[PDB]
Amino acid sequence: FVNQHLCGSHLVEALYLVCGERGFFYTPKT
Amino acid sequence: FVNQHLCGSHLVEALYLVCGERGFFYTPKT
Amino acid sequence: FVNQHLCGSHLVEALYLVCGERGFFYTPKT
Amino acid sequence: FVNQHLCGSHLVEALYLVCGERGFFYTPKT
Amino acid sequence: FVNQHLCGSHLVEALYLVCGERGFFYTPKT
Amino acid sequence: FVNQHLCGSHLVEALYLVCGERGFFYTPKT
Amino acid sequence: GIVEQCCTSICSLYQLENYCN
Amino acid sequence: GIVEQCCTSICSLYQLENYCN
Amino acid sequence: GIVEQCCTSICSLYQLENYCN
Amino acid sequence: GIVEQCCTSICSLYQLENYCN
Amino acid sequence: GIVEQCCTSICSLYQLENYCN
Amino acid sequence: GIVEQCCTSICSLYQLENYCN
Ligand SMILES: [Cl-]
Ligand SMILES: [Cl-]
Ligand SMILES: [Zn+2]
Ligand SMILES: [Zn+2]
Repeated sequence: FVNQHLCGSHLVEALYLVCGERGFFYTPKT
Repeated sequence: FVNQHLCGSHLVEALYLVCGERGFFYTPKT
Repeated sequence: FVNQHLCGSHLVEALYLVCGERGFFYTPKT
Repeated sequence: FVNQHLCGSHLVEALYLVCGERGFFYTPKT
Repeated sequence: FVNQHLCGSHLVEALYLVCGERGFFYTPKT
Repeated sequence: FVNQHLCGSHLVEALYLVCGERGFFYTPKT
Repeated sequence: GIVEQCCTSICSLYQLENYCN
Repeated sequence: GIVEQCCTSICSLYQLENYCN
Repeated sequence: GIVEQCCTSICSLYQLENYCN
Repeated sequence: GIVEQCCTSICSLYQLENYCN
Repeated sequence: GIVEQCCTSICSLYQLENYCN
Repeated sequence: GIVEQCCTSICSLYQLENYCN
């Protein structure tokens, strides 16, 4: 696989991709 | 706003738009 | 909800989200 | 170009790409 | 990573994320 | 149609749009 | 209309072009 | 849950808002 | 226009509704 | 092929990786 | 390449077809 | 956070998994 800049909606779409059924949290404030 | 029919990654996009800087958690069943 | 920068295709995807069945116009020239 | 099968937000994306700076109107039935 | 259910443009997005700078080829049947 | 800047995932989504069943290659290294 | 046509059947980019401003 | 509801039926942006941090 | 309102400067989902039909 | 497999069944990111240049 | 053609500098949908198989 | 990790600086798909539940 690769390392890339994933931002905004693309970041959460990548999280969706990677995590899928596990689910995920997107917490930009940290 | 209108009701939404959102599957897969479209739900994540919608959560992203709705939550902005707050972020969100995505938690499918199973 | 939040305020964010929505640009390009993301802008129209947000319009789709918000307006849905109502439809919308995307008129970047104004 | 090829014919398209476009539902939901994919149609909006396609309209966005097709129309560019002209923008477009999205007008579903009902 | 989780298994994926990817149709249409979602497969292309997934290929894009997976392949990064390598790029990829998209070759549907027929 | 128009000329626009198509980048990243948007570029490959546009390729998908234009090429569809033909398929395409996305080869950013050239 | 186009929104339905593109979903329940198929549509061309040329038909889509009609919807540009 | 919301992920299923939004897919197999419909959901509002207001219901979605519940899932923000 | 919308691009100035949303893209160039932040807008809300309510302000987005300004562009619904 | 992969395009169909990923749609009509499931596919892994590892199978997708095969399609990178 | 495509990135130079489209991303860095504007391209048309026709120029995009250059990258179809 | 994730934005720093991925958006501001490059991250891998493995590092993305850090944010799965
Ligand atoms: Cl972007
Ligand atoms: Cl879909
Ligand atoms: Zn984008
Ligand atoms: Zn979709």
